[PDB]
Amino acid sequence: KGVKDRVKGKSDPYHATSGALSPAKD
Repeated sequence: KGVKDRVKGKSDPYHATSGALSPAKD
């Protein structure tokens, strides 16, 4: 599933992890 809103803080670490790891997301 997908969801942010949480990220709004752009400090979101989970996506942050998946971000530096980009392909890590999907």
